[PDB]
Amino acid sequence: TKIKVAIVGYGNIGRFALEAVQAAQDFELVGVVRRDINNVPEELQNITVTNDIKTLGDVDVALLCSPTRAIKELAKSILSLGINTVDSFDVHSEIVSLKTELDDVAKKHDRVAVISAGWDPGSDSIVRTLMLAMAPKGITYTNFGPGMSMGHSVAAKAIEGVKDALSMTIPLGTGVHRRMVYVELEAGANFNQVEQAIKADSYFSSDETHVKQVDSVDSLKDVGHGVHMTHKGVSGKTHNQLFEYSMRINNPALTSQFMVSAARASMKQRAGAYTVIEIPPVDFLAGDLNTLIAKLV
Amino acid sequence: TKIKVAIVGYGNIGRFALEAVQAAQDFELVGVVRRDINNVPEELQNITVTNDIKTLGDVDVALLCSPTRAIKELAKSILSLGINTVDSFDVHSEIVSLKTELDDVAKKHDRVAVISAGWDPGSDSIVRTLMLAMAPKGITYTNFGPGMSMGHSVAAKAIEGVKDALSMTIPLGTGVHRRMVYVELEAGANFNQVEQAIKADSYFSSDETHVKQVDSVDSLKDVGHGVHMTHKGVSGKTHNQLFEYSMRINNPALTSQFMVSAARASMKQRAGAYTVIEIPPVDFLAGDLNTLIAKLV
Amino acid sequence: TKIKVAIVGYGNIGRFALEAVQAAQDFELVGVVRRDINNVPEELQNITVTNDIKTLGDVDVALLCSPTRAIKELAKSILSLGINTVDSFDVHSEIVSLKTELDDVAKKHDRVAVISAGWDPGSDSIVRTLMLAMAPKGITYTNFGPGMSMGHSVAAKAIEGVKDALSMTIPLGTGVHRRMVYVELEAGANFNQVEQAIKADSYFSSDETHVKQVDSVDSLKDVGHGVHMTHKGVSGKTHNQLFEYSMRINNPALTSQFMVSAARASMKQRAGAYTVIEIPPVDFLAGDLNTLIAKLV
Amino acid sequence: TKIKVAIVGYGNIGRFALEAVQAAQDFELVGVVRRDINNVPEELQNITVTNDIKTLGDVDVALLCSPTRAIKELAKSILSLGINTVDSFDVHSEIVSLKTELDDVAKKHDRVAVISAGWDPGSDSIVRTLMLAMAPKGITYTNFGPGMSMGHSVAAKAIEGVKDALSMTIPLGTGVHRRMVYVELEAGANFNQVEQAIKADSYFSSDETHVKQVDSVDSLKDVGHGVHMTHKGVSGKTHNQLFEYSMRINNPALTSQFMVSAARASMKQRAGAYTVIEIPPVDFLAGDLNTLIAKLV
Amino acid sequence: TKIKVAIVGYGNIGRFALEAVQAAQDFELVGVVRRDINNVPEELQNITVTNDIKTLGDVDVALLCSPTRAIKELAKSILSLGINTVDSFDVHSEIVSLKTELDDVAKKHDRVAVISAGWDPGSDSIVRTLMLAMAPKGITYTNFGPGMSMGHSVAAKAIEGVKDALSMTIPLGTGVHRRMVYVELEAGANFNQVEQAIKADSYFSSDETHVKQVDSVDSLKDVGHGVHMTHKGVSGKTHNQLFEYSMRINNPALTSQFMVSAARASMKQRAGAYTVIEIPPVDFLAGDLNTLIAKLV
Amino acid sequence: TKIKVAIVGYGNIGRFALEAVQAAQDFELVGVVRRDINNVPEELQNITVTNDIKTLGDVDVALLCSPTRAIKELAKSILSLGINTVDSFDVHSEIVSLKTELDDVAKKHDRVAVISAGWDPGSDSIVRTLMLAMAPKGITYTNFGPGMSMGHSVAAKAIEGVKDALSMTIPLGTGVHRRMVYVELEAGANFNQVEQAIKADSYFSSDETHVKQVDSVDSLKDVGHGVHMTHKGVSGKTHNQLFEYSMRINNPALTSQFMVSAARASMKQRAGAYTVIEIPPVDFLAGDLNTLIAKLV
Repeated sequence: TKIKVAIVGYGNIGRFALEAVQAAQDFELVGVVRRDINNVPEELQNITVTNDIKTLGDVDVALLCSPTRAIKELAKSILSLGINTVDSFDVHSEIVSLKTELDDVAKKHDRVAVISAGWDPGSDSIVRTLMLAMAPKGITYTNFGPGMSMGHSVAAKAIEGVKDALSMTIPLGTGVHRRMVYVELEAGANFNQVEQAIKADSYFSSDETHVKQVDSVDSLKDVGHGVHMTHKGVSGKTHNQLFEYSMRINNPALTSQFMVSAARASMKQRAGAYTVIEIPPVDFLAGDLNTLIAKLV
Repeated sequence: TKIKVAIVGYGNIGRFALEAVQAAQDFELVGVVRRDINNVPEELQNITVTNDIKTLGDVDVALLCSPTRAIKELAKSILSLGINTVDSFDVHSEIVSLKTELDDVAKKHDRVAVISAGWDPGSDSIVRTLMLAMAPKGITYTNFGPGMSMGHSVAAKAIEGVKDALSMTIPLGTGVHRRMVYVELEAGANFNQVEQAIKADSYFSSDETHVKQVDSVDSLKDVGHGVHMTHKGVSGKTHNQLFEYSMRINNPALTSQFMVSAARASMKQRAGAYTVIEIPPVDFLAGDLNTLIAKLV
Repeated sequence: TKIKVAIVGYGNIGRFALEAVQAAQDFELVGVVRRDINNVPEELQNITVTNDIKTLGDVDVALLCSPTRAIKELAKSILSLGINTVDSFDVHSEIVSLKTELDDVAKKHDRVAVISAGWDPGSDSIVRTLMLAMAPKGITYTNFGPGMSMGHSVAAKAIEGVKDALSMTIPLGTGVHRRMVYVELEAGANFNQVEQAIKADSYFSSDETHVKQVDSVDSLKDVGHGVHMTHKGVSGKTHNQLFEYSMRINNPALTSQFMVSAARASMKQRAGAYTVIEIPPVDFLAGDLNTLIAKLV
Repeated sequence: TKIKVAIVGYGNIGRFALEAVQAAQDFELVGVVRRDINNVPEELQNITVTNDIKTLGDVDVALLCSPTRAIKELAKSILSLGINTVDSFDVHSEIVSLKTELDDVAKKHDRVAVISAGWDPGSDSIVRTLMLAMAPKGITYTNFGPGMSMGHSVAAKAIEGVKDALSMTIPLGTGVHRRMVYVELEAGANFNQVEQAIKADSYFSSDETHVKQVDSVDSLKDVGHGVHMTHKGVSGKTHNQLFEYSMRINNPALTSQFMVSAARASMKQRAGAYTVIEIPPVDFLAGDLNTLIAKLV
Repeated sequence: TKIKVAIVGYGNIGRFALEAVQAAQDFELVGVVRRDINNVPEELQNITVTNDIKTLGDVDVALLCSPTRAIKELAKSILSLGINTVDSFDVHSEIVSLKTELDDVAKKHDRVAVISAGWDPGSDSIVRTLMLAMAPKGITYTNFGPGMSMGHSVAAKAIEGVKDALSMTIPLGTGVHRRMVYVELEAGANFNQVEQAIKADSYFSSDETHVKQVDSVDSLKDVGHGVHMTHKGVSGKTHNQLFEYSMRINNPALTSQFMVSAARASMKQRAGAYTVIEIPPVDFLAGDLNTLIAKLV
Repeated sequence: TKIKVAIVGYGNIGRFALEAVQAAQDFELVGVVRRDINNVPEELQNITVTNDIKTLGDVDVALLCSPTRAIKELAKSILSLGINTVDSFDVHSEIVSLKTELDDVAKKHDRVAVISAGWDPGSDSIVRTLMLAMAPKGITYTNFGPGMSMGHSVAAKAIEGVKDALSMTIPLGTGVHRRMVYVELEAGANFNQVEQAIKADSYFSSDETHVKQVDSVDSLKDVGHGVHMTHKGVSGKTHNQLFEYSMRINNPALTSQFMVSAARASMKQRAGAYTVIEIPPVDFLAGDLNTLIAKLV
């Protein structure tokens, strides 16, 4: 009766995925799959680590904790072995494509793929859906942070004169963002050139961007993040319906936990690929349906 | 292709249900069913009003806008004619019973019943479910108001010395409520007897309750309401995950609009009875799946 | 004893003015005056609609619900028939002119004109006045929205490549505004030309302006609006006196309701033209002076 | 052209009244009237201090800064000398009586009395009036503090075992108040007797009351105060209109400043007695009408 | 140059103390001291664990992570071996006693004891001190939670009919607390007896207390906590100075981290015992004095 | 036993310093030192005013209330007479220099200098220090205002066409500031030249700057100010620790009061110069150590 889960990849969300699986009484961790099996941090000392998911035996579902660019090929491979897949694929514009690619393969092998099951895309996606169900006309805004942006950190690091970089995302409302960029300069680089180059880069040129030089970028890092979603709109013909959702959260802890909840849900769907807005919300939860209904509805 | 809807009952939510149906391009109002067809307010002048749903022809789904005590018998009758039912049945402790009673009948007649599809139970139920999917351990609180409580207004009206009454629900946090009761006294009643009797009544004795005498209770009435839900808990093994949902809304406008969204969803489920936490959230929405996914996920 | 009111014009605020008049027990609706009497929406089926105010008989006061540019000529004409006028004339820089023009005419015909009696100008004007009465030195800021700006919507619609447009006003504090513009493009228009042209237009060039392309501008529309006023200043010689006023409101509902309250006040003033800061606030209210004083002061 | 003002009484608001008069360019301080002329604090060294208002010559208006119980007799006496009166008479239930008593006398001597012109009653009274003008149906709440309550401090001091006392008013919403009472005990008094007696006293028995013993009550004193007013109600037939007013203020500084603004207004009214909701708000302000209209409306 | 630290006791704060020591580059963990050395959780696999601090060699300072009742005897013993002590001793009324007991012993052995170095007592104590330095007159309130209270959980567990219990502390302002108690009942216990007994117990009888029965108390547990401190008072002779401090934090993570900061500070004081308000704040920090001054002041 | 204090300089903070000294029971004002002894405002009528500190006899400590540029030379002179010095020297980048210059001189003459003891630098500096003690990794932001900036007012006044100017500092979060500049134009100056010149000046070119023309700049002035500090970071290895500090305060009242608290602390330090993060916080307070510990810790 226990849901047998493999963790594929072990980035930041990998360690938190392990924690989420161990905490879930209804899940059995059958092991971790990574390219370098000899890098073993403290928490993987007593955990089966392989470079081939087949060595873990019977596996119901795989949490894909791999880089964005690897998710598609990785999910097809694991669906093709008759294992379910959950990912947190974060590229909004490409989610419809990923769904159709994986739907073909999931259906051929009678398995379920749940895609883009982080907090955004993921949880937040369900809240945005609920807001249109409550008031279909009007405007929704999603406001991120304060939190780190990996994408923007990389983009700033990859400029001439920048040894290391940290980009913070700051919410200014109505989906508008301020970017606070902290840079370690390469010995002998010119600050004003680096600053102008970061501000002019395609990742930053749309947005109010500030750049400050620092000694250590690492001591600024915190995986705390957050969201403030607003909806102002019309229920039927009644205007000025106001809805708001906020959270102050640990980024990878939430991403990994929602992926585990999605993996649980994956076991109760007809073969195919699904965004989290296509899953009944109660399917994300452990326990007896009627106890859950009595507690929640 | 248009979803053909009948409104059964026409209380407060009835008028707002009519507005929600008219506003929905994908819905066709095939008429209103009520016991007194000769009470016709301005908005029902050009609307078909019958005392028998059979006279409305082909009807896909019925919005049950009737008193709580009538919902069960009413839903079985309409499911038995081969029509779907949506209600906002608001008695939390009885939802599991209602679901099983209606599931039998819905399945015999190959129809769908969506029950308890207001904002609480309803929308709020989905948010509470999402909070356990994001952080299964910890505490959720649901804080109502300020808004009118019909139940508590009735309970106070039904006491000796009280001509009319209005009970306000005031949120004090962690699910604790203050009740502000405004009373019109019957000519010659004793205030302090009425006050003590209201405070001692079973509907008020658990709660901080204040009673003030007024001339006109009607001029205090406003159908505005609201909720503040909090969840503080654990994602995997990471503590102090903080989530919050708020809305300031028109009560019947939201209740009726969510019922219309639920009616839309009813057309896409396998025969049976469902709480709204058992429906994929995107099924509540009008439009092309892939356009919705691109917009929301 | 009942205040006999005509509604002249029937734009957006027209429908809400009708609602406000019907709700007021001390007001009798003697009819609606409009240029096209054959456009009759559901709510005007049983309402007298004429193109000549003289056909409505004895009329104490007219609510001018007409375009800004028409208000002056319209008010002089109706004052000249011996009827009071209330408008929500919204051009701040021209209010002193309008007052003097109408004061001449109101005094000749022994009638009262109340001008600029919306929420801004209107209600907000009284709050700004009270803030100087409480602390004459210091700074007041008035922060609008989120809400639709008709002026800015029109200005964006009236550009090459723009089929339809919606401009949102977003408050950023200290009277500074962000403008979120949503555009429907004419078949074959170039987005980046339209975007730059909107941002460079005189209505938007002072302000942080964002432009997004959409399918349907209508589904974003909501007549919800709001204000946050701050005053920080000196009472006598005591500094750091902090005052704040907020509202989240239905825009036309409030505008029309304040106009009805102003019409009530118009019946108790000496002949002339008045801004709402020149009227005793209690004159806006129905009821017995002493009951009102006991309730409010 | 300068408004000639006498200050009668010199309690706490007396010192602040002097500051407000000196700061107002349009006011000339013609002196201070008090029973003990030989108690002269630093600020009254160069100020004319008399026990008879007649010695101050031509006086347009008197600020009555005397105890509540003295205001009525004091105002009649000064109106009878042909001088205007402003007070901050704070007993809400008695304001209609005070108005009629003073109206008789003000009219006989062709003078103006403005009564109950503090912040509550006073400023707050105008905001409550405006809220009914904007939305006549619904509920208003006025929430005080945190701030000192003189009434409640006295009531606690006047109990057996209490040398000195300070009562704080704490807002809990919907007009419900918590009272934090700090007591200095008389040498040899029993705490639990004093505590129960304070909690059972008529001034405290309606309200959640806490009592803590302290060494020095004086070091806790701060004349900071505040208000949060809410209105939730109906504009015309549109529900869930939300309005809010807040201030964090110096109590006597605001009381005295509003009294000076009221004194300015007193010079522009027809003979009689007035609450501040019966005065046009612009009459409270110094300057040219048209400059004020351009700035405020 | 590295500060050599032993962890004595390994309760909840023990695990977090280990994390805080490992994270600090200027600290060297020389081991953990506990009574049961054979209970070894995952994180202590490669950590020296002894029942005698002498086996750890040269130790500069000991973090006392032991029960409250053990701290005094434990600190004297370790000071007597020529090692510094830091504790988070949480009994406010006994801190002056603990300081004098440890001051004698610290001075005899030329060592430093820092006591009551959690967040309250601890960090919060410094903020309360700063508030009197900024405004010596007025009132400070410290508002805890929402968070778990170990003291109150124990007190409720230790009642007849209660298998397990969790007490939540809820802030209601001005230092007033609501207690939400969740109980697992012993097979066959009577709820209403248990409820009344918890509410009447000395730990709960002063406070608004609610009791709810649950299946699993463990799934409600979260070590998140928080504080809201307010100060309203006088700077010199200027009233209504408003100060506020908030945090939403992991309870043991903060307690343990402040203890590590205090241990760092302990190395720079003259022999004796100290509360954290007797230590220069910069002594809590790693780094070069002048770099810290440039960054912070 | 009374701390004997001289006030040197009498700018804005001078008057408030006098108030703070008079209010402190443990301080004796031995006089005021200023260049112009014949400018004597109301409050200095009975106060000894000299141009030579030696005439005031035995003085323990001097509050330097002089311009920034004068503080260094002034402090050396007064330390050299065997008197302690407190200043609020506000140039952050130069604090390490000032400390070393004054440390030499303070040590030669066996006296104490406390520097940069306002609210920023000063109080805020201690809060920023505490935030690193609680969570050493992460980001702190300090957000100022709304309040007047003297520096920015001067910079705008000192431009061609500007008779007078007031610059307001507005917090936009993450240490980013908006500047609202109000200008009185010299008879015949061109607004658009003045506006562009202010916006291009080095004091404003980094920041969002708005310029409005006004009649009287003086009537906008208020010495109210404020701060919002945030810290988001890591306690040990636990992320998303959230800390916040706010105040709404009278600027000079707080600056002067903290300087008096610092002067008190100066009497208990070993000879030298100190920033306020190098002083034990309890040394800022009057009273018995053990009473303070019992009250605060």
